[PDB]
Amino acid sequence: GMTEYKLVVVGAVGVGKSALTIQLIQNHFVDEYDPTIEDSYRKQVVIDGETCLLDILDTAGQEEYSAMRDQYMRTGEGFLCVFAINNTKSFEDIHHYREQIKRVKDSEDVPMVLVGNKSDLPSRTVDTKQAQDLARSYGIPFIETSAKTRQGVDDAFYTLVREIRKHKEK
Ligand SMILES: Nc1nc2c(ncn2[C@@H]2O[C@H](COP(=O)(O)OP(=O)(O)O)[C@@H](O)[C@H]2O)c(=O)[nH]1
Ligand SMILES: Nc1cccc(NS(=O)(=O)c2ccc(F)cc2)n1
Ligand SMILES: [Mg+2]
Repeated sequence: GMTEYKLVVVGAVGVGKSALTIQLIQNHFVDEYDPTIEDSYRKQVVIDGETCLLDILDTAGQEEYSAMRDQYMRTGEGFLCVFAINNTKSFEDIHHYREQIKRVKDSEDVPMVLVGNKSDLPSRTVDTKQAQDLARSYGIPFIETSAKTRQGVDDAFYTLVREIRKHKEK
């Protein structure tokens, strides 16, 4: 079979995880998607000449059993850590997602990309510089996205695939 990359999109409720995933897979912006629904989505794509399968888990936070959360973190190969540029709390939450994923995977080398979503909104409480400072500290890429206009969306997911490839070649 072609290579499949298991990606997981994490972050506070309301940041745009669903809107980002649906833009990537279906190429439309979704206004309202129930905040409590967690699903995975597949799309065949071509990234730097490689035909491959993205299998994206759009998370929604607490699970019926914590074992479920630990199971998708161990299965996931790379994680998009999303905050919204107008929600400082969602940015502060990134610390806990970075920690938790490394802790479950018991790894210091987990492919991740920091994503600051809703870049189309003039309303902003998290400046680019602050998010760059966090990404520099983690040694991972940082991309600002808009699920609404699609700006940065392919970049965020494809950069994550590229981080996964760097990890695999070691
Ligand atoms: N303006 C704008 N609104 C967005 C963006 N992404 C998501 N939203 C809206 O923010 C709200 C939460 O988005 P959703 O995808 O459900 O967030 P989730 O809880 O992380 O899955 C919804 O009303 C979306 O329409 C974006 O990039 N720009
Ligand atoms: N695309 C991905 C990424 C990580 C996990 C999965 N699927 S999975 O390991 O069966 C899974 C495990 C626990 C869940 F709550 C949801 C999905 N898919
Ligand atoms: Mg959602």
